[PDB]
Amino acid sequence: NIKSAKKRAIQSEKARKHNASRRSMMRTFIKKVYAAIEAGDKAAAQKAFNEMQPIVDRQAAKGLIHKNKAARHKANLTAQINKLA
Amino acid sequence: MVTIRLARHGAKKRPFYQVVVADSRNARNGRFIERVGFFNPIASEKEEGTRLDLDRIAHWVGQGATISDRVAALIKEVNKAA
Amino acid sequence: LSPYLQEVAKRRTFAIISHPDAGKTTITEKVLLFGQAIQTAGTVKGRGSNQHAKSDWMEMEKQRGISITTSVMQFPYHDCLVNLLDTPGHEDFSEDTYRTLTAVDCCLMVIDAAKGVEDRTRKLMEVTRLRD
Amino acid sequence: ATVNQLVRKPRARKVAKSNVPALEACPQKRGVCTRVYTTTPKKPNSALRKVCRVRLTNGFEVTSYIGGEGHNLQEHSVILIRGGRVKDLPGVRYHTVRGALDCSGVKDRKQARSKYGVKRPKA
Amino acid sequence: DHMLDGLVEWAPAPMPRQTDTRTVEASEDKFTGFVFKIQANMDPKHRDRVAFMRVVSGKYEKGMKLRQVRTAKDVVISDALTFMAGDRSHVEEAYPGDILGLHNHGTIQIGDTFTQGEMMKFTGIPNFAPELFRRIRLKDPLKQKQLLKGLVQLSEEGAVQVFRPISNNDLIVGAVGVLQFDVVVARLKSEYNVEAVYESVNVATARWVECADAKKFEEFKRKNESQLALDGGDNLAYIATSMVNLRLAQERYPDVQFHQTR
Amino acid sequence: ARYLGPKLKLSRREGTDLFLKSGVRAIDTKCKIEQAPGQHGARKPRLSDYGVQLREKQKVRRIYGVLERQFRNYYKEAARLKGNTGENLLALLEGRLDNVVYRMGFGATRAEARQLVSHKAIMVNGRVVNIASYQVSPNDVVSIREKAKKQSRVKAALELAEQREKPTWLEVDAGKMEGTFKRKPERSDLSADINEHLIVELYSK
RNA sequence: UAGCUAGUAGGUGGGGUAACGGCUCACCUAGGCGACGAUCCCUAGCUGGUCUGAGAGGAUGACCAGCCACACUGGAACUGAGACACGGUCCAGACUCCUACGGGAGGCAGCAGUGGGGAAUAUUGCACAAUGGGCGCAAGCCUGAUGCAGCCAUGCCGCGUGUAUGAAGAAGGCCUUCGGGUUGUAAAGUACUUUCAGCGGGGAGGAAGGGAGUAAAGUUAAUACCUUUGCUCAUUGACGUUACCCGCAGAAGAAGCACCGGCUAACUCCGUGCCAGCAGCCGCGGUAAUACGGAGGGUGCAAGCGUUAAUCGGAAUUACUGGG
Ligand SMILES: Nc1nc2c(ncn2[C@@H]2O[C@H](COP(=O)(O)OP(=O)(O)CP(=O)(O)O)[C@@H](O)[C@H]2O)c(=O)[nH]1
Repeated sequence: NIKSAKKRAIQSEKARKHNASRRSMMRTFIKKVYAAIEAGDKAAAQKAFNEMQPIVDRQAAKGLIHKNKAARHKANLTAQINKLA
Repeated sequence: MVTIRLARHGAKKRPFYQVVVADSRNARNGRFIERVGFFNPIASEKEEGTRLDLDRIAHWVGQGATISDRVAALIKEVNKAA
Repeated sequence: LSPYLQEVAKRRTFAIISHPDAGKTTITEKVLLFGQAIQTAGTVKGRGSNQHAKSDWMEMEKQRGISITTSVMQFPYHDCLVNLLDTPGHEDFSEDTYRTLTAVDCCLMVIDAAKGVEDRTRKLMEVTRLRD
Repeated sequence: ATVNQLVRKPRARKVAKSNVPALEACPQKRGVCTRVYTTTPKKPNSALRKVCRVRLTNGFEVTSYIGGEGHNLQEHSVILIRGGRVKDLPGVRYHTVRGALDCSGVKDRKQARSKYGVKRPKA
Repeated sequence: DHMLDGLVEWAPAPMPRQTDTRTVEASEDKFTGFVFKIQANMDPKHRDRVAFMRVVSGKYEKGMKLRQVRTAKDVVISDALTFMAGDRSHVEEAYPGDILGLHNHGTIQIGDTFTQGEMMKFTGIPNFAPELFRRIRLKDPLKQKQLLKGLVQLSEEGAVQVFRPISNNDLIVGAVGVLQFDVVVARLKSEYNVEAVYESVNVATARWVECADAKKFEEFKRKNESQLALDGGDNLAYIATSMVNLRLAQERYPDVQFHQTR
Repeated sequence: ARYLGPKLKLSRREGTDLFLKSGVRAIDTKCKIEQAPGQHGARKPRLSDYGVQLREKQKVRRIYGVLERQFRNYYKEAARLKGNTGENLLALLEGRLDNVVYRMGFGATRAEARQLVSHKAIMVNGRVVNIASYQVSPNDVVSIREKAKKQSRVKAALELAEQREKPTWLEVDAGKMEGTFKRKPERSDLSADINEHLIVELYSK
C-alpha cells in the first residue's frame, strides 16, 4: 500500500540478512560442538565450547537471544561435555 | 505504562469526567484498574463540586503512575495547605 | 508586472459551435495531437521521452458516432493554456450551448460548403450577437 | 413425577412453528405476484375471493389474499405482501398491502383509511 | 496546425461578466464560479453531479471554503477535478480562467452563484420551456428504485425534468428537445436497467411551473386534489393538458413570488 | 397533548361535575346534565366492572388533565413509594404545579392555570417553571412575576377563590399573589368523591 | 451419530519455545476416550447484561464494557518486549485498472459515499476547542477515536396547537312518534394572554492549560542556566445565527389515527343483498345489517395512531416450585 511509513519494511530487509547471518554463524559454532559430540574428543569439545561461549553470550547481549535460550545451550552442552569427559 | 487520567463520561453537552487509573494502551472508556474520585467541570458552587481521595493517588505515585495535566491541576486544586 | 495577471492573460476560452455533421469531434481530437503533441512537445525535452503507442493498424480501424453532450480539454500547450468546451450540435440538442456560450469569451465557427449557412448557423449567430 | 427420568432425559419445551414461513421473522415481503383469479371459499361463505399466487423474491411460492374493492393487477405489477391468515381460504395465510407498490389504493374510501392505503380526503 | 498561432495572437484576456451590481473584472477576488451544466454523467461507481465553473476571477486555493449564495452557507470544498486531456485528473489547483469539476450530491442546480460575501446574482440561465413527451411505464417492473432515483437524478439537468403525478404510475419524462433517445441509451448503465419503450400518449404544453405565496395556495391545492403533479425538485406546476386549463388557472389568480426554475 | 375541545361534554359523559367549566359563573344548568351525554344518551348501559373502572379512570384523568402514558408513569412512580399506592397516586396528582395554581385561585379553570404556568408567569422559589407537570416539593412558595402580575385575569378569577372550600394544605396571601405550599394532603381532604381503588384495579391487571 | 484414536496414550533420551509441554524427532509398551454421550452432522462468537416473569424459569446478548477470532481466500516467515500482523512483506488463486504490453497497482468486515440484496437503516460535514493515544525537554504536528453538526417521530420524555365569558339554546348535517332531540359553549361575538415557531438585541458554561515578563525558594563557584510556586499582560470554542434572558406583532403558523355484536371502551340511519365485503376467536352479510360501504354521533390514544414480524406472561397447555 502507498504509505509514507514504508521505511520500516526495507530497513527490516536490512535486518533480515545481517542479524540473521549472525544467528547463522552462531548456530554453526553450536553445530561444531555437536561435531565434537560425534567425535569423542573431550579436549576438542572443551576448546569448541570455549570458542562458542563468548559469541553466544554476545548474541544474548545484543537482543537477538533472550538470555535463556543461550543459557539452555550452555547448560545442556556443558552437561554433555562433562558427561563425555 | 499506567497513568491517572480523565475518562469523559456524562451526557451529550453534559460532561462528567472520571479521574481513574488505567493503562495507556487501554481506551478512554475502556478497561481500568480502579476508580478514585471524580470531577465535574460544569459543577457550579453547590453542596459538592469535586471529590478526590489523595491516599490512593499517593499510592499510585509510589508505584510510578504518570500524572496528566488535568489531574495535576486537580491536585493543585485540592491543596495540602488550602 | 506580477506573474498572477501575466498568466491570467495566458488563459483563454474557445466557445466551439457549428452545424450538425460539421466536424467538432475530429478537430478536437486533432488539437489533442495536437494537445497531446503539445504534451509531447512539453514532454519532447527531458532525459527521456514517453508517448502512447501511435495506434497500430489492426486497432486503428475502429469507430463511434452521433456526438452529444460536451467535453472539456484544459491542455498543457506550450505558449498559453486555452480551454475547450464541447457541446452537442443539433436543434433538439444544444441547450447546453445557450448557457455555455455565455461562459466562453470567444467563438469558433465550423461551416461546411455542402451545408453552407443554414438555420443552425442563424440561430448560433442570434446567440452570439447578444454578447458581441 | 419420576424425577430420575428428568435427570436422564431433560424436560423439553415444545417448539411451535410460525404461522407464516417468512424467512427468519420479517414483517413484510415483496414478490412477483402472478396468477390473479377468484376462489370459492370454504363451507359457510360462498364468495368470489380475489387471490394471487405470489412468487416471492426469496424463492417461496405463497398465495396472498387481495383485499379491497377493485384492483389493477394482470400477471405483473410487483406489490408488497404482509402476514396474517384469512380463515376463509385453505392455503392462504397472507394479505396484500395497499398504499404500497404498483397496486394503487382503493378508490373513494373515507373510514378506516390507515388500512387499504387511502390518503386523507384533500377536498 | 495554423489555428494555434491565431488562438495565441487574436484572442484577448477573458472579459468581465455582468452581475446585478456591475461587471467583475479578472483581477479581483471572491471566486465567481457558478455552475453551468449538471451534465448527463458517465457513471463508473459514483455520480458527483459535475461543476463547470466561471473561475475567471481569482487564483485557486487547495483548502478554500466556498459560499453558497442562494442558500447562504459556508461550504468547505477541498476536492476539485481538473480536466487534463479529458480524463478527470487528480486534486489540483490552477490559474484563473479555468473550468473545474466538483463533487455534488443533489445540492446545486444550474446557475447557483458563488462569492466570498458578495451576495448578488448574475444575468444567466437562458434555459427554455419543455415540450412534454410521453411517459415511464416500467417494463420488467422489478426494482423501481433505479428509476425513482436515477431519472430523478437526471431531473436536475436542463434537458430532463421528471414530472411525478399523484397516481404513482405514468411518470412523465421532461424533454425540451424532441429526441428522447438520449435517456433511453442512458437507461443501460451500471445503475440503470429498465427499458421503457415508447408509444404515443398526449400531454400537451410544458407544465408552467408556479409556486404561490402562503395562506393562498392551500385552497388552490384543495379544490382540484386530483389535478396536481409533483416535479423534479418538489414543485407543482399546475397540470398541463390543454390551453383552456391554463386560461382557467389564470382566471383563478395565483398571486406568486415567481421563479421560473427553467 | 391538550384536549382543547368540548370540556363540558365530558362532565355530561361522566355525569358528575368535572370542574372543567368552573369559571366566574356558578353551576350553569345550561347543558342538560346527567340526561344527555350525547346523541343516544337516553340509553341505560349494562355498566360492567371494566366499564366502571374505565369511567372512573377517565373521570379522574379529565379532572386532572393527565394523558394516559403520563398517568401510567404516575402510577409507576406511586407503586414504588411507601404506604399505599392509592393515597400516593392522588398525592402525585395534587403535586402538579398547575393543580397548585388552580387551588390557589390563580385562574378560573384548570386550563387557565396551565396556560398561566406555561406563559412564564408562575414562579416557584424564584425560578420560573413552564411545565405544568412540575412536581411541587414540600415547603415551597409560589407567586407571579412583576411583569405578569395582575393584568386582571388573575383578579376576577381570584373572586372564585372566595367561593371555593380553600383547603388546609396551602395558603394564599391574596395581597401580593404569593402562595405558600405546605405538607402533603390527606386522602380524606381532597374532594371526598373520587375512587382510587378502581384505578388500582385497572392498572393492576 | 456407538464405537473413536496410530504422534494416538505413557515413559527414556536429543532438539525447540521468554517457559512446562508428543511442541518436535530416535527407542520401548499398548495404552487413551466413552452411555455421568467418546467420534460424526447442523447451528452459534462468549459474558457482564436486555426483555418478560411474584419467584423459579424462557428467549436474547443490538447499542455500553471485558475477552476471543478475522482483515478478498489460503499458507509462510522477518522486525520487536509484545504481530506469526486492517491501512507491513512474499507466494498461490479469483476479480478489476494501466501499459510504450517488457511488467506492475489494488484490497472500505475504517469514517463518509456507490452498485446489488432487502420491508428496512444516514452526510463523500466542522475541529483537535476538551479528553485520550503516538513523537518531541518543551513549544508545536497527526488523530473519520472523540467533541459535535445534518437526516430519520426509530424509542422515551415534555410543551403547544388557546383561555374566560358567550343562547337565538343561530346556520348546516343526522335521527324522529316530525312534539323535538343531537352535533352544541361547539361555532359566531366580546375580553385577555402568547409557551413553542418568525424577527431584532444581550449572553454564560463546557477552559484546564500553554506563551512572554517579574519576585521568592532549591541547584551550583555562580545573583548565569534549569525545576517548582505566587504574581502582571496578551490570550486559546467546531458546536455557535449556542443554552438562557429581554423586546416587536398578531389566536395569529401548528391534530390527527384506530374502533363501535361479545371478548373490550362506544349507537342509529341510508345503499346493496351469502354479492360487494370484514374478521385476532366465536363468526355476520340469503331485501328491516348495533359485524360490509357511506353519513351522523361516540369511544380510546395523542404527534402519534392502527396493521404486520419476534420474545415472555396469561400457559400449572412441558408441571423442579407446579400435571397425570
Ligand atoms: N474527409 C473529411 N471528413 C471530415 C472532415 N471533417 C469532418 N469529416 C467527416 O464529417 C463527419 C462529421 O463527424 P463529427 O466530427 O462527429 O461531426 P460533429 O461536428 O462532431 C457533429 P455535431 O455538430 O453534432 O457535434 C464525419 O463523418 C467525419 O468523418 C474533414 O476534414 N475531412
